[PDB]
Amino acid sequence: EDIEFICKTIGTKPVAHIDQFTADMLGSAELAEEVNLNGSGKLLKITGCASP
Amino acid sequence: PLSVFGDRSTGETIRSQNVMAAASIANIVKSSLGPVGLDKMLVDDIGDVTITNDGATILKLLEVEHPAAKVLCELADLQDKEVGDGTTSVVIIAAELLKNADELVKQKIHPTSVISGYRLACKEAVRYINENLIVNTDELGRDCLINAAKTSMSSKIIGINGDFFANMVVDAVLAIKYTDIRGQPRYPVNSVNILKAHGRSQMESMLISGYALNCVVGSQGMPKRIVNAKIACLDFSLQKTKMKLGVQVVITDPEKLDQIRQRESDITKERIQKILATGANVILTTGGIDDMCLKYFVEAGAMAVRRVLKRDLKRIAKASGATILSTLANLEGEETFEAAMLGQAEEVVQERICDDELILIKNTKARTSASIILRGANDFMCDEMERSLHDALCVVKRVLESKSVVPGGGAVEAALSIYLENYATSMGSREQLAIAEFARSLLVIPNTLAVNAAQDSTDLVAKLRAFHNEAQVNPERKNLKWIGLDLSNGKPRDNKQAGVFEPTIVKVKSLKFATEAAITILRIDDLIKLHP
Amino acid sequence: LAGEGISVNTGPKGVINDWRRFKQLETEQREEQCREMERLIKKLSMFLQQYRKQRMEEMRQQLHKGEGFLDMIDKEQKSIVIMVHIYEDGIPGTEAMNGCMICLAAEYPAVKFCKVKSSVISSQFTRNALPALLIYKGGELIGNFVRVTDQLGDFFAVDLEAFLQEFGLLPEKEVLTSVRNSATCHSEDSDLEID
Ligand SMILES: Nc1ncnc2c1ncn2[C@@H]1O[C@H](COP(=O)(O)OP(=O)(O)O)[C@@H](O)[C@H]1O
Ligand SMILES: [Mg+2]
Repeated sequence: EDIEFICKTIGTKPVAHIDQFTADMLGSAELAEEVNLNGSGKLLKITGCASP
Repeated sequence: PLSVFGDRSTGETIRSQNVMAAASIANIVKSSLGPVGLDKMLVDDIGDVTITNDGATILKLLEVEHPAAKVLCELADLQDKEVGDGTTSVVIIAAELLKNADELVKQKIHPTSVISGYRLACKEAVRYINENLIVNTDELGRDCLINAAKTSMSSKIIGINGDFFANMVVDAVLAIKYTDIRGQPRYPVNSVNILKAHGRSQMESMLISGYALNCVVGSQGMPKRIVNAKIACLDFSLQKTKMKLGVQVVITDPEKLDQIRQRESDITKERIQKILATGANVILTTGGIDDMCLKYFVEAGAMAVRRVLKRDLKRIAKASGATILSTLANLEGEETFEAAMLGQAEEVVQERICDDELILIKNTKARTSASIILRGANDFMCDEMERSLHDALCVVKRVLESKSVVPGGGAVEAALSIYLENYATSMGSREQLAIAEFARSLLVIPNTLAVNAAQDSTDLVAKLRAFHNEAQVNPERKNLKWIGLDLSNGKPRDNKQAGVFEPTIVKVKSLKFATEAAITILRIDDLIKLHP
Repeated sequence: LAGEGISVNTGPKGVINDWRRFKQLETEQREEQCREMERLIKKLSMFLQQYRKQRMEEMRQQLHKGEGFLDMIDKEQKSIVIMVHIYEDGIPGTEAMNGCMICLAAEYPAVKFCKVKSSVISSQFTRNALPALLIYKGGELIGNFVRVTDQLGDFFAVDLEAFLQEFGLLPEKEVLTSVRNSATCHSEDSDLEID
């Protein structure tokens, strides 16, 4: 259910077969990191995207 | 007329009920605050016994029905998670805040004004703590860490044992120190494996200069001591090879059955030979090892341990420099194992601890790790020692991360109460009353500390307030900010001089969490309880 | 006495509160009776021979090293086996199988041996049908054993273990730690170096 949101945000295009997995279907991002919330959990954040 | 299938409470009734629930939760743990506090012994109605002083443990073990009380219980849990210390103090402060706020509301003060006053008082208290009541640890040194650990371990089963346990905790914390990017020294607690075993006295607790495993060798034929260990960490089981679901063996020529059956084990034999050909001495795997590979390792005179915990294996690999190998497959499509994947340690020994044995990995190279073996009189005392040790480790981590500490023994509470009582007169007309009640509510901690010691709480708190008022009024007597409570003799005492310290983050986070909990409970004026 | 066709009105709507007040208790009673009747009436109405390993199993076994009935089975995981025990004080034969279950629990921690009297939970079940080894797995009866004294006697833990294992109901059996190791489980911030 989150594929549409992820593709709209990052700019990636889903790949269903390795034949079509090319560079132009990737979404460039400035930073992708996992941050811990002071011991209350871990959050994966992707901040900064070309053509957001 | 509502025709709602349930019960409804509205007005002063529900507010009084919520305050009653919060006060009851506070009174449950109010007797276990400060060095003169005493532990509680819980029974789980199946014979299980838990003796503890930690507020979070007590509130988690108890089953609570009222939701406003569940709010305080999960508040204590949150304080334990985000700080690790001050778990009872935050609950007590939140309950006192709720009680005084309810008194204000019953005096026909609107709850919104009380909430605004509480927010202003919390913000100004945090600002005053940050600007007036902090001591840098740079000019103190290791003595500051030792004193913080000793203060944390007071009111615990390792209180008088503090002179030794503080050194142990400080060494354990400093052993696991590492610096990440931006050059920030981050201290990763919970990487110190805490192993408990009843037996000798608490003085006999050992701090391992390495890592301690709660597991033994898989076969009695293997040696129980290897000097120059070459640890090989694996994440796959070493058993007879079995084909997956998508592969099925069908035999039409009967001559191939013996070859098939032989290869089924020769695959694992070849894997073991490849692993051992690099000089590996200790082999650790998260999966199981059957008897065949155990005999392979026996003949080579090497360690082999099965069913190792994943976190223990990761810590061992990181400390010794080994690499976890979930599979044997390089980028060439082959199946090989090289010596670059081997970790090193100065000694690996299977030691005996009170009729039971455990594996000690001593002096790992390329990284220093630590573990603590706690010796006690029975299981309950070992559990309480473990909890208190975790509290002390968290306190030391907070002190080493943020280099600011605050005086203990309720000095901060008294200073905040005096400052906020003075400050309330400069803001509003009813938020003035809210801030005054916040200041009065902050006095519950020294009152409880004095009461638990069977001392004259009124006189002691009055003297403390007089000292702090003189400090705040006179600008040439600012050294009285450190005057706290000496519960051994029941007299005011300069706690900074006496070495009673707490991390500033403990006070700040406790105040913020208590303020939010009180605000959340205070917003309710009606309750609908639907029938299940 | 006419005008039976009424189709009534909001009158019953005005009494939905008491209707549901009584209906919740009635439904709870119906659930309790349904869980009771799943066994009652449904089951109440209807030299290798010397076991050379019995002695070794016995000597290794001694190496020790109303609403509740509904609530303890309604909750918790369905993947574990619960062997409910039925007994009444005074009638002989309960103590032997109670001790057998106590011994079995040592070697089978997965099983959830529990005991409950008949009084708290029928007359024909109380007079001469007290000993029942109710085995619950997945919320439904897998073992409905009654009159177990005939095939057991008046028997050690080995007999009960064999009787339960011959029907494939006992989970497969699986060291002594110092006391414990674990203290928590979360993002524990494992060791790193960074250079
Ligand atoms: N040696 C000491 N002298 C005076 N007060 C102390 C001393 N050690 C601790 N205290 C105070 O006792 C209070 C209770 O702390 P404690 O209840 O042990 O922490 P927690 O609330 O996490 O259980 C702390 O606020 C601390 O200021
Ligand atoms: Mg404490």
